Amino acid sequence: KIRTLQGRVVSDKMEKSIVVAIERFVKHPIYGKFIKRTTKLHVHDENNECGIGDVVEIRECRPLSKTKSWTLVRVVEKA
Amino acid sequence: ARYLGPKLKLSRREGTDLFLKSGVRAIDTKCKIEQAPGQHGARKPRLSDYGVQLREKQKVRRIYGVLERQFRNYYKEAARLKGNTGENLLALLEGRLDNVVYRMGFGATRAEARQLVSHKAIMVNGRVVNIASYQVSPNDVVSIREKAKKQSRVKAALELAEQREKPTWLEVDAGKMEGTFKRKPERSDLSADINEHLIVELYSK
Amino acid sequence: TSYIGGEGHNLQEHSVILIRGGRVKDLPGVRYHTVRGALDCSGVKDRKQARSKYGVKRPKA
Amino acid sequence: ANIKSAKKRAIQSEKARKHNASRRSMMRTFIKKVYAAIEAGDKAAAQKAFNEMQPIVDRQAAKGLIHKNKAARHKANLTAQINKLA
Amino acid sequence: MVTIRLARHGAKKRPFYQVVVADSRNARNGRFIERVGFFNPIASEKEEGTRLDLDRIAHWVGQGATISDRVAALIKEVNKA
RNA sequence: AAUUGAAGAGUUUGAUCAUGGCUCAGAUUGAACGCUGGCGGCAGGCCUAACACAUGCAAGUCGAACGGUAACAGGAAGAAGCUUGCUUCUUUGCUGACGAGUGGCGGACGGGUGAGUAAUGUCUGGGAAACUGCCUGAUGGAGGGGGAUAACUACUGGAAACGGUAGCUAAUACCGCAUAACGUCGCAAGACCAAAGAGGGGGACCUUCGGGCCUCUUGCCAUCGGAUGUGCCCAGAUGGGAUUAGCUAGUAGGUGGGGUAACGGCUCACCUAGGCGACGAUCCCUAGCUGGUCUGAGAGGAUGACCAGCCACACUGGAACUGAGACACGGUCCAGACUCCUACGGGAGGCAGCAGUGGGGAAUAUUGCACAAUGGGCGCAAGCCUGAUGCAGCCAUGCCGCGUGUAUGAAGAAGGCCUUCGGGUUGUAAAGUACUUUCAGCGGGGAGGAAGGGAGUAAAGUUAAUACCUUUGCUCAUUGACGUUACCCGCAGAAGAAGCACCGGCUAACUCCGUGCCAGCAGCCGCGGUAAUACGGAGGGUGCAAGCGUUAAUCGGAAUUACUGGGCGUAAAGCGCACGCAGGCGGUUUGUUAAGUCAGAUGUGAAAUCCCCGGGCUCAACCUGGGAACUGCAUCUGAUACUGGCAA
Ligand SMILES: [Mg+2]
Ligand SMILES: [Mg+2]
Ligand SMILES: [Mg+2]
Ligand SMILES: [Mg+2]
Ligand SMILES: [Mg+2]
Ligand SMILES: [Mg+2]
Ligand SMILES: [Mg+2]
Ligand SMILES: [Mg+2]
Ligand SMILES: [Mg+2]
Ligand SMILES: [Mg+2]
Ligand SMILES: [Mg+2]
Ligand SMILES: [Mg+2]
Ligand SMILES: [Mg+2]
Ligand SMILES: [Mg+2]
Ligand SMILES: [Mg+2]
Ligand SMILES: [Mg+2]
Ligand SMILES: [Mg+2]
Ligand SMILES: [Mg+2]
Ligand SMILES: [Mg+2]
Ligand SMILES: [Mg+2]
Ligand SMILES: [Mg+2]
Ligand SMILES: [Mg+2]
Ligand SMILES: [Mg+2]
Ligand SMILES: [Mg+2]
Repeated sequence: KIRTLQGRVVSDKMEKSIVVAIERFVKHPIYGKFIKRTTKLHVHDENNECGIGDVVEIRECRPLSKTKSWTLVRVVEKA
Repeated sequence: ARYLGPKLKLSRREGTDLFLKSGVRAIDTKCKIEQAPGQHGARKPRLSDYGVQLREKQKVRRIYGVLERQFRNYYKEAARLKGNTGENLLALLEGRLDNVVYRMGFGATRAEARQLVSHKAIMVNGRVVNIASYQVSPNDVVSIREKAKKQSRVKAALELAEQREKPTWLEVDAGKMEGTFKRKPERSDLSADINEHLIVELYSK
Repeated sequence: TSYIGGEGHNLQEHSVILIRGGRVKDLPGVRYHTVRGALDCSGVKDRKQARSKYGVKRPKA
Repeated sequence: ANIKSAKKRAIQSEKARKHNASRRSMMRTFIKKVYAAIEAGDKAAAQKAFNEMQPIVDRQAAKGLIHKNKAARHKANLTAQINKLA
Repeated sequence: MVTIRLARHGAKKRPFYQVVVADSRNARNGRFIERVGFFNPIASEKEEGTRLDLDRIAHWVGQGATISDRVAALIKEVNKA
């Protein structure tokens, strides 16, 4: 199986692209609490179908634009 | 690097003999051991806990002729070694080549044994060692070189040693002038007036 | 502003001195001493104890 | 310079720069001829210019003036131009 | 070329070379790829004064690594034994 | 086995509790300064001006690519002698070789510095759209020509630097032509793309005696694959400030063209109006990053000197050229500031390479020796170069070790100080006696760092071929700067070798005299006004010791930023009170998921350093072998109680 991630779309204004917010669950180094941290990845989107607020599953690939190295694989759900 | 001062002042300070003289005669007729040295000797000294710890450290150091930096290295090594730190420190102190020579009786005092060691009159396992702080390991055969077997120092030292207690963990000869260092001496075997947890606490301070 | 220790100095104006830290308590704001015996701040005349603190060479035995 | 090897290398670098500039200008001239053939619209002229060009860029790639990747880039780009031209 | 050579460590007057497979451009005591053994020139007798990892050295030679002169002598002597 | 480790004290008050700061006791340093200073080992030594540089050296090599002969050796002839050829002398590149030149490789490494750089860098993990000289394996091919141009010759410009014109010559210099493929392009048909020879020996046959001809070594050129190196992308982490809140116009995306070795707004045109930011964007101030180092019980905190990995820079600001690799420390070009030469037209240079000079500063070293070793460049090789590196020089800068004597020795000697004047202390201390000689001084002997390489042979292969050559052994004579090395023996004699701080409490160690809130001490409490254990001197004592203190700096103590590990009624501290988005947290049962979580495995987490078990320097410092550790991260396989999601 190939490495991948799964996140939530926050913007689809880009043409043939989406912005995906991926939340990770990191234990704080000092205080030991498990804090939410969210990374925003510009995800390539051929066809352009994903909407704002859907759970999409993405994979790293070669660079595609200035800030787009990730791309879709499948849409987990529609929202 | 060596305390080249009067010796009995140290014994007078600590209130007890440190064997800094040969032992041909009792030290009472050589110094007022009951009285601390100096103008204010009869003064009754109320010592603090730090006073107690400091004097204990000094006493043992003066006995073996060790200076503070070297003794601190001994303490660090004893703490590092497994087991009881105080007994490890005492064992490391006993392992010193000058002390081994003293115990085996080739020196009337530890200063005499130290000069014998430093003048290449002592061999270990056959090789000449002139390091007064060489660590003697188990089973070593501390010897006297042939060109130094004829010194009246060694004789007088042997007949002075014979009238004291014989260290169990050693085997000495007066003819061949060798000694097997059977084992490491134990805190139980050594003199029980030395209270080394005072040194331990002091260096933990 | 620098304190000058010792028993009497010989520092006139324009003297080239070497100063070190360590304030003087009873003096307002004086936060430095002058190292005796350094460049011009010559040693105290006729000391016998703590000569190294006042730049006095060992008197002959 | 101030080292004999540096001086000799400077002379050699200048001479090689002149030679390589000559060859590079020739290669660019032929590629530009091809490109003008496409952008003027003609197809047979474009293909003929491409056929004249291709040995030049391949020979220069072989000699090291450029890289075989660069030669392939020019070749593929111009061939796609010809075939889309019609 | 990747070379198998001696990086000198130890102290003054007492060398102690480590046989390392490294790029020939790096510094002598600098970046290496693998440590394949050691050599003590003042090795006292009874102690293993020279140890080479001949399987790894052969691996590197097969990969094309060149062998320094002193390392070649050490390999000859060790495989002679 | 890879650890076993955690101290408090003073000070607010008439006194006591508590809160709370301030201060001291410890460890350490790239240290400086004061006093003092015997030896050795190992290490370290411009932290400031990335300020300016006199001077010498720090990158060359190859005649086995080439023309050639400037010099040397000088063999023949010829010079031409009585030396009958050891006369300078003339010719011959004839030979060994080799200045200068073409050409190949190196100069992009090694070495220095931390100015810039707060994330276009670094660390960790993961990738794809990639080049990679020398090295290596396999597959192949190495045919045939052409025109040059240095060198040199002649003329000639310039003060010089530096050229210019005409003529000639060689190549493994350069360019065609032939030949292509599993190579490029193309769907395919098909089209297209390279090369360089040199050296050693040899029969027989050719022989213009060049040489052909035959084998051998090596080099050349496609192409594919390995290894190393490098380029590129993503994620997390990587300082302070919010009294810096909005920033962005190729800006974000798309398409198409161009460009790179390679993906890419890398660049351009057009079309969309986006992109980032309260999980801190933008701006501002400092700053190289890491392994690690210091401290700490630990968590942490501070810092990243030496050593090693990465990056960046090379007088300042820019550019590209050659090159496999640079936008290049000792290369080019341009501009600029300095400095120097000039014939006034013009030129030259760049120590943050080693050493060194000036200056700055509290402060940091020799204008040394050698390529013997390790490594590097070139070379088939010898060998040449190497201020890398190995050593040595100066410095107590640090760590470690050793010595300055050992004992016996009361006449408790004198002297000194205190005295209650009776004595006590200095003090077995000295003197005296006997003994030893480490280290330093002198003399004698003497490891190891030395492997290789040179000559010849034996074998072995090769090949007609004992010939070369390539291995492998074999005997020979050698290769060490350090270096009068480490070390060992002998000498003569205690002989050449102890100081610094402190003594009111904290804090180990106490009395006289001088001074009289003065002189002064001081880290805090404080001390000093005529009996000062606190100032200064003396005796005595304490601590440490070739060091000892002061200062600077960090952590500790400080639970005094409290995650481990604090508080908020009155000591500082609950918003005046509510509502409430984001955010934090979430009652109870079943099912499912496996994110968190846990377990196991795999890959990495460089080496060194720390730690454990050992080994070697006479021990230690130091150097090493092996382990452990590197708390991490990425997958994979399980558990799924608890949290999370999902559905009831
Ligand atoms: Mg010492
Ligand atoms: Mg120039
Ligand atoms: Mg500097
Ligand atoms: Mg350069
Ligand atoms: Mg060529
Ligand atoms: Mg800076
Ligand atoms: Mg703590
Ligand atoms: Mg400069
Ligand atoms: Mg190029
Ligand atoms: Mg460089
Ligand atoms: Mg330079
Ligand atoms: Mg310099
Ligand atoms: Mg100055
Ligand atoms: Mg030798
Ligand atoms: Mg006290
Ligand atoms: Mg008085
Ligand atoms: Mg704390
Ligand atoms: Mg509190
Ligand atoms: Mg109040
Ligand atoms: Mg209050
Ligand atoms: Mg309230
Ligand atoms: Mg719940
Ligand atoms: Mg490690
Ligand atoms: Mg649940």
